[PDB]
Amino acid sequence: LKSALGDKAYEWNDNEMYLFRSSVAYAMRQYFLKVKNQMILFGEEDVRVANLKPRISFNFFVTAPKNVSDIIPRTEVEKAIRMSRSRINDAFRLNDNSLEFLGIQPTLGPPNQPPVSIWLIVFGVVMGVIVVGIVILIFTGIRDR
Amino acid sequence: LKSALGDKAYEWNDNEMYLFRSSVAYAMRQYFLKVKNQMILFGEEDVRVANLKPRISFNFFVTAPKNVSDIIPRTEVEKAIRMSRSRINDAFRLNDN
Amino acid sequence: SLQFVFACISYAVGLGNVWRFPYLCQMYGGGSFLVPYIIMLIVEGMPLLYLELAVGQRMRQGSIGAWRTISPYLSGVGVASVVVSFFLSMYYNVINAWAFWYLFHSFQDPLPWSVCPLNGNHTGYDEECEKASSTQYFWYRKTLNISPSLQENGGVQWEPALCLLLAWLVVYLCILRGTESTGKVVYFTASLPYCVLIIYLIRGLTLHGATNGLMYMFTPKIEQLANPKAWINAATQIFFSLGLGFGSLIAFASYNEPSNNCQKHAIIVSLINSFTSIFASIVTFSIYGFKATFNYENCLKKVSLLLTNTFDLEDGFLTASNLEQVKGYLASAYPSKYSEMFPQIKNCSLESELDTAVQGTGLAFIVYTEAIKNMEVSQLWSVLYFFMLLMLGIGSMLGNTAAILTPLTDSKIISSHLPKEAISGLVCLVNCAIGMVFTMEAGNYWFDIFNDYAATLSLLLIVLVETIAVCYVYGLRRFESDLKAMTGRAVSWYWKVMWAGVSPLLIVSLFVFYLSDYILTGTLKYQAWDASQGQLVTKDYPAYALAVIGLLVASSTMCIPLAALGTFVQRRL
Amino acid sequence: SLQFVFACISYAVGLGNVWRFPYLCQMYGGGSFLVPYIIMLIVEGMPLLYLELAVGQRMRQGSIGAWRTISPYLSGVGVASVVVSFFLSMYYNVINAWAFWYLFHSFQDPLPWSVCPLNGNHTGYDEECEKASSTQYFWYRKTLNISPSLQENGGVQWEPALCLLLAWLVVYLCILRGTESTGKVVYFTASLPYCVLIIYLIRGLTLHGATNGLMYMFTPKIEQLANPKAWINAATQIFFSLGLGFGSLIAFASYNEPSNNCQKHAIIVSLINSFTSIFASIVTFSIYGFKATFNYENCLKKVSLLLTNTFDLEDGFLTASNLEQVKGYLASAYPSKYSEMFPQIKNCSLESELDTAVQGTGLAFIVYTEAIKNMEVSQLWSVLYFFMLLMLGIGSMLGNTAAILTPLTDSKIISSHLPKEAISGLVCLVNCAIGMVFTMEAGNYWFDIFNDYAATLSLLLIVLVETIAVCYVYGLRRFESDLKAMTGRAVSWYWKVMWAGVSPLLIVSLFVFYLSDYILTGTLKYQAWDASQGQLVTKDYPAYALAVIGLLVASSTMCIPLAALGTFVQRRL
Ligand SMILES: CCCCCCCCCCCCCCCCCC(=O)OC[C@H](COP(=O)(O)O)OC(=O)CCCCCCCCCCCCCCCCC
Ligand SMILES: CCCCCCCCCCCCCCCCCC(=O)OC[C@H](COP(=O)(O)O)OC(=O)CCCCCCCCCCCCCCCCC
Ligand SMILES: CCCCCCCCCCCCCCCCCC(=O)OC[C@H](COP(=O)(O)O)OC(=O)CCCCCCCCCCCCCCCCC
Ligand SMILES: CCCCCCCCCCCCCCCCCC(=O)OC[C@H](COP(=O)(O)O)OC(=O)CCCCCCCCCCCCCCCCC
Ligand SMILES: CCCCCCCCCCCCCCCCCC(=O)OC[C@H](COP(=O)(O)O)OC(=O)CCCCCCCCCCCCCCCCC
Ligand SMILES: CCCCCCCCCCCCCCCCCC(=O)OC[C@H](COP(=O)(O)O)OC(=O)CCCCCCCCCCCCCCCCC
Ligand SMILES: *[C@@H]1O[C@H](CO)[C@@H](O[C@@H]2O[C@H](CO)[C@@H](O)[C@H](O)[C@H]2NC(C)=O)[C@H](O)[C@H]1NC(C)=O
Ligand SMILES: *[C@@H]1O[C@H](CO)[C@@H](O[C@@H]2O[C@H](CO)[C@@H](O)[C@H](O)[C@H]2NC(C)=O)[C@H](O)[C@H]1NC(C)=O
Ligand SMILES: *[C@@H]1O[C@H](CO)[C@@H](O[C@@H]2O[C@H](CO)[C@@H](O)[C@H](O)[C@H]2NC(C)=O)[C@H](O)[C@H]1NC(C)=O
Ligand SMILES: *[C@@H]1O[C@H](CO)[C@@H](O[C@@H]2O[C@H](CO)[C@@H](O)[C@H](O)[C@H]2NC(C)=O)[C@H](O)[C@H]1NC(C)=O
Ligand SMILES: *[C@@H]1O[C@H](CO)[C@@H](O)[C@H](O)[C@H]1NC(C)=O
Ligand SMILES: *[C@@H]1O[C@H](CO)[C@@H](O)[C@H](O)[C@H]1NC(C)=O
Ligand SMILES: *[C@@H]1O[C@H](CO)[C@@H](O)[C@H](O)[C@H]1NC(C)=O
Ligand SMILES: *[C@@H]1O[C@H](CO)[C@@H](O)[C@H](O)[C@H]1NC(C)=O
Repeated sequence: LKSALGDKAYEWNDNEMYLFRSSVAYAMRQYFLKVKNQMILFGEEDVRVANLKPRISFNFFVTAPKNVSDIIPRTEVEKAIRMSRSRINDAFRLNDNSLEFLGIQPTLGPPNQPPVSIWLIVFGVVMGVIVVGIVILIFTGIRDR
Repeated sequence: LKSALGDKAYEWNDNEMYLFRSSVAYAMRQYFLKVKNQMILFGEEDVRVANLKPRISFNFFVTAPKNVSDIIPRTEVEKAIRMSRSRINDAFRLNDN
Repeated sequence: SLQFVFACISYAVGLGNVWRFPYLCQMYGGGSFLVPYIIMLIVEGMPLLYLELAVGQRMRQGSIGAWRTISPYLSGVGVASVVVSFFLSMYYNVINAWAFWYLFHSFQDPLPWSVCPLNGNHTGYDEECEKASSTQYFWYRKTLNISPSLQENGGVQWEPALCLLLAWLVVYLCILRGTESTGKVVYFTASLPYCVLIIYLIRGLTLHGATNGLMYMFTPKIEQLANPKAWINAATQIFFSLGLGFGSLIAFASYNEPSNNCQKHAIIVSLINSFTSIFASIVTFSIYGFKATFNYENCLKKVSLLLTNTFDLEDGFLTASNLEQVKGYLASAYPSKYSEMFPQIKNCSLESELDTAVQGTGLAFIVYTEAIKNMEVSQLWSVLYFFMLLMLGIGSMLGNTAAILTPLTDSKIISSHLPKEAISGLVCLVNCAIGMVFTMEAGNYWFDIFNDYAATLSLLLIVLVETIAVCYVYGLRRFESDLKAMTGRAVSWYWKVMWAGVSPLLIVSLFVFYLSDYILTGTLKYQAWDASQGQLVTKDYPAYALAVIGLLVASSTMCIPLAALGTFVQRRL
Repeated sequence: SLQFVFACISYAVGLGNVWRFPYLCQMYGGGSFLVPYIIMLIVEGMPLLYLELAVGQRMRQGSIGAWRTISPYLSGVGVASVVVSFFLSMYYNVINAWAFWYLFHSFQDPLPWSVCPLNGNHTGYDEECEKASSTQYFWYRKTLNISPSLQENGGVQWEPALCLLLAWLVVYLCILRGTESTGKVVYFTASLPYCVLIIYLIRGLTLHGATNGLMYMFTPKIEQLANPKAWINAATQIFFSLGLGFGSLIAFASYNEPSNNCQKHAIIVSLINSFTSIFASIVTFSIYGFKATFNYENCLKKVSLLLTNTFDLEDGFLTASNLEQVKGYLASAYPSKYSEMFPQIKNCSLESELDTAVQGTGLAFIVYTEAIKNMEVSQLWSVLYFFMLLMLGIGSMLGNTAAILTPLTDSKIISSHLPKEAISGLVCLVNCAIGMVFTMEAGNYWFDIFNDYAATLSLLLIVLVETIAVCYVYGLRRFESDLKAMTGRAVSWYWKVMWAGVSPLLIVSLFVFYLSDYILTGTLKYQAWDASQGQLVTKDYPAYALAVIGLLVASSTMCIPLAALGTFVQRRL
């Protein structure tokens, strides 16, 4: 929190953990609706949290709604989190560097718009005016001799 | 949604209503912790919703955790919402208009 | 009529003053190199220029013609002075080439050196661009693509080749359109550099941690003042920046200056040279101290993050000061985890980093491009600064080319077949075709090989020959009387002693101590880029290295005894 | 030697061309006012200026002196022409005052007219600032604080009073430092307006919905072309913009122009006046069409929101087109709710809104300030445009002041005691002290009272007297012969007919039809601000209104028959 919000951060009590569990449950609902085409009613009490630390850090895992022995595999939770990460960030005002899901990395940042490597056309027009000046000058020189 | 997000808006299914009820429950928890100095465990099933429309619009009200006949007065819900409005906005990418 | 002084500054300002001086200053601690500069300037900078301007007004003849009329022993100093500037021009033009390149690469958003590339995984930046900064990578890879060793000659690269071609072409155009470029325009070309330097000083002085740069540049640290290498290097930087030895100055006051005073003029020009050097070397070092302190804070924050991540600690707990305290408190905490990570703890300090952060012959480029990305608008300041630098370069370039176009055209045997345009084209042609070598992959190695030695040794020999000749072959009292007759003034004993007394002794003592400390250590190690790590390691020279410097220094200053021998044989028939 | 034409433009461009013309054009539909302007200009704009410049070169004497030497019946036209410009200057200076004010109020961020104030509850904006736009409120309240009626005289306001004081002071300074401000500087002062107008045209032409403005300004709508009020107003705008009648032009070509051609010069100046008017009236109306269409879209979106809120509808369902369809489909839906809200449905259309959106005498101010808030940088364009306007104003101002400083100082009786600086101070003093009235709360009412009538009626009488006199009291053939003798050219019958044939008839026919349609309706209603609603209602004049216009027109043009009577009594003794 200190990194992102600077001298404006909220303190992290247990209501923030409640909101975090709710966000993850929503993220799971959406994934199971838009991909598996099912409709499962995850709640904030199907997100189990462990090892809460002060440096802000913990483990969690998601189980089926009422079948406590049933655990959603890690891969599908990662998939479901990639899909809605930009929303969980916004819920807490974090920016994907102050909220790390260890093992999940964002990789959509590709910049590219050189049409022709436009430096070359400027070099070319300058070389052209150079050679035209050169030819005009050798013209005027050899002629008037 | 169309006003705010333009040609980028998400559709509003029932998971959005789940997230909204969760946000309001969090907003109530915070108010009762930082002012009344109590600690009450509101849930997403203590926010009752009614009259859901397509133009996006509904009524809601909050009850005590398990005493269904107990309704938090309107004034205190307004107070609790003033306190955390800037967060509920951010949860949905809306801007107070 | 202020035009005379601005013309004088035009004569004065070159590129060994704005580009070579900062690099050479940084190379030897700065503060422990600045004071020697002032010393050698006060003690042999002024009087040698006085003597040269005086004899130039006296003889009113060409470089070779003057020393021909002075004495028979003095036939080869002119041709040596010519071949020196001839060799200079080649490796001098690639700087204008690079300025052109950086200018062409600035018509964009964002600037190419401002952002690092991506890896194949598209997850993080290219680590090659992270070891080095966002600029150093662009310098050693994009525009240079240098090889980590000298043994890797490699094939010719073509983008800098093409840019150097355009540079030579515009040189040819500027020379072909008359032997003048000043007159009612001197104000503009003389005020542009100072103006942009003031703007960049204002910029680089409102940058955090800038005070460290000046503090480091000014403090004298007395450990390398006892190294004569800094001494000879400063002496040479002064000699090369003042255009002496090249013969352009002995030829400039030949068809000019009927009976005006040379003392005042030379004093103004030397003072202005020194002021330009010392001023232009303050903006760069303010910005360089900024870069150093930024790199230091980044190292500190990275290690603090590693610490707060590995064990566990509230974020924002290890900021800048309590670290050491924490570093202690975590030793007794659980050393079974602390010792097992200790070899990863980075150990970085401010002065050790500030010592070597951007050092190298491309210093000015890497620091200025780093300062331009920090501006408000980028393309504007970029093209402005690079246009300034390119204009100064081309001015110094045409100035150098005059001193070689003139003394080859006056001889009536060579200029019987072809006019001047033809031979000018031929010389530009051979100059480009030989300077192509620096375009090679390991060309910067050849560049740093050429620069220091070809600018130092030959010039230092020619100047001492000139002084000892003019003093103890013509007679001091004779020239004193000649000046008293031509101008109606008596020289002070100030110059009477300094023309043969001190400088002839000091320069050769320094040369002997330089050549003596060369054998106290052995051979030399130059530099290397180590792309895998991103710093400047100190690889050793190859075999043919010594041989090529030997032929360079020989071919550059083994021509005076050859004229002494030719005089011997031409007196026997 | 292009200086002559730029001097001519300097003579030409005033503020009735850049400020009064757009307002008067908008006042009468624009397209249905533009064509009458061209008509009256072609038919009586050129030849009257030709005749005036010709007789000015002929007599080469003062305004009063010329008409004194011409005929005895013609003694009072000069003094009438003087008092006309005298009355003009007072209400003319407040425009420069307002320009100064807006300039001073532009050194900020953001600009004060760009944001509306808050209410006491701090919940929503002040509704007074919402009925009117963010600019109209600032115009009618901040810098004017006008009263909704004329009967509310009220107390003197002091900020515009102070600004008008500074305006008069700078007038005094410009007049006191010589009777000239041009010469090697005419280029700058003549090119500034055009340049800024081109910039603002480029701006206001890349604004959405701008085409509607030009489309409305150009289309002739033949319903008010049958109203002679637009006719007389256009005729007067031409007369007042061309400086005729004031005597400044009959005095300008008096101590100048020995035997050069007046036809070509006057043709250039009149064409340039018309071109300046028609061009400067295109940028404003492009921007005004932009403002109109924006207001229309806002009305539409507001009613669509009310609709989608009251019943219920998916957002974004009522955008711009299907509304009517929806408007139908919601009629059969549940009229027990639809009829009970129908009286709230706003009914707004584009052309009805575009008719009256910014109309009023402050049109230029309200539209330009609305265009400046839409720029990229604000203070820059603001101060630039207002400096342009203020400079044009002060130029026209000194031009007007010349035509009154000259004819009062030549008489040897009045200029015996005091020099020119004294009487200049006295006239500036009385002018400020009388123009303070417009600073009052309901001062703009006095302003619009003065402007049209004092610029129209007296001038229209003096010009007709001048023409009928010069033609049928001196003899057309006599002056034709005089010109043939002085310049060696024969006038064309083109001017021979137009100097007495057509214009004397047309002007009086238009005047008679104007004074006849005045009795077909009765008394007139001027304007009113209705702050409670924010539009322009049409309150009626008070009692003393007619009386004060009566004394204005009397005192302005009842002096020619008085000189005719003085001639009668001075022939009896
Ligand atoms: C990039 C390299 C730059 C090269 C530029 C160097 C250009 C000049 C190179 C020569 C300078 C060294 C001087 C050596 C003395 C010349 C040798 C000699 O005289 O031969 C003896 C020669 C006899 O020598 P022998 O072969 O031993 O018998 O004497 C003659 O009879 C030659 C007849 C003279 C013909 C007149 C030609 C006029 C052109 C001379 C001007 C050239 C000097 C340029 C100086 C400019 C100042 C005005
Ligand atoms: C960026 C680096 C590159 C920059 C650009 C560099 C390129 C410039 C190089 C220019 C080289 C050619 C210069 C052209 C000069 C003008 C051409 C012209 O006017 O030609 C007229 C003309 C050209 O031919 P045309 O098409 O018939 O006009 O030539 C003649 O007709 C004159 C007759 C020539 C007589 C030949 C005999 C001369 C030698 C006598 C025996 C001695 C042999 C030794 C030769 C000495 C050589 C060292
Ligand atoms: C800070 C930037 C430069 C500051 C200087 C501003 C410009 C100075 C203008 C030069 C004054 C000369 C005006 C014209 C008169 C010509 C002078 C003249 O006649 O000389 C013969 C003059 C004649 O004396 P004589 O021996 O009696 O014949 O020679 C002298 O005696 C003067 C010796 C002074 C030596 C130069 C000054 C400094 C030497 C002491 C050590 C300097 C430490 C270096 C550290 C500097 C830190 C920045
Ligand atoms: C923006 C609007 C306001 C702009 C600024 C406007 C302010 C400018 C107004 C200036 C008014 C005063 C101008 C000063 C002119 C120079 C002053 C000066 O040189 O004084 C020397 C001087 C001033 O007094 P001092 O302190 O002794 O120098 O006056 C004299 O000593 C000369 C003796 C005067 C003789 C008086 C008799 C004249 C009249 C004879 C009988 C006829 C009476 C009729 C009077 C005619 C009046 C209409
Ligand atoms: C803001 C208002 C602006 C006011 C500016 C108006 C300035 C001029 C107002 C007078 C113009 C109307 C002309 C009326 C004819 C004058 C009456 C008359 O002559 O009295 C008869 C008068 C006899 O009239 P009685 O009283 O009926 O016997 O004849 C005389 O004997 C008077 C002796 C003449 C003294 C010479 C004074 C020289 C100054 C005259 C110049 C003034 C005219 C300015 C024109 C400039 C052109 C060079
Ligand atoms: C678009 C901006 C303005 C365009 C014009 C560009 C500049 C034009 C330069 C003027 C040409 C004159 C050069 C010098 C010769 C002097 C002229 C001359 O001798 O005149 C006596 C000339 C002598 O003829 P006479 O009767 O044989 O003696 O009088 C004429 O006959 C010419 C009559 C032409 C009338 C003016 C042109 C327009 C009239 C027709 C209706 C116009 C519709 C208005 C709509 C306009 C829309 C924009
Ligand atoms: C709860 O989930 C577990 C696994 O997530 C289910 O266990 C499966 O049960 C079926 C038959 O009941 C077996 O064929 C599978 O082999 C079991 N899986 C595993 C991994 O053991 C269990 O049935 C679920 N319980 C309920 C009530 O749904
Ligand atoms: C549930 O809430 C209601 C009111 O919110 C409680 O009703 C109160 O009960 C006490 C005694 O039980 C009475 O004295 C009050 O008058 C009641 N209030 C009202 C408004 O009727 C009820 O007790 C709560 N039930 C539980 C189990 O907590
Ligand atoms: C940074 O400083 C620490 C502390 O001085 C260095 O750790 C010492 O490293 C030397 C090896 O050069 C060992 O002989 C010492 O025993 C180490 N100190 C302790 C307390 O064990 C560390 O090596 C330095 N950083 C680097 C990169 O060498
Ligand atoms: C906008 O248009 C509507 C439709 O024409 C107007 O409603 C009519 O108003 C007149 C009164 O001027 C009634 O006589 C008609 O009966 C109304 N139409 C219907 C269908 O009932 C409406 O008045 C207009 N807007 C305003 C502000 O008057
Ligand atoms: C990610 O990129 C790195 C590039 O260093 C590559 O070595 C690695 O195999 C990549 N990982 C995957 C899963 O492709
Ligand atoms: C640094 O550590 C000390 C030791 O407890 C502590 O008092 C101080 O507040 C810490 N500073 C920061 C910025 O965490
Ligand atoms: C809110 O402000 C309005 C201003 O129009 C005022 O009339 C109203 O009384 C205010 N409401 C409260 C609760 O103060
Ligand atoms: C407008 O209404 C029509 C009628 O159903 C509908 O077809 C159209 O999509 C609507 N347009 C918008 C933008 O809502």
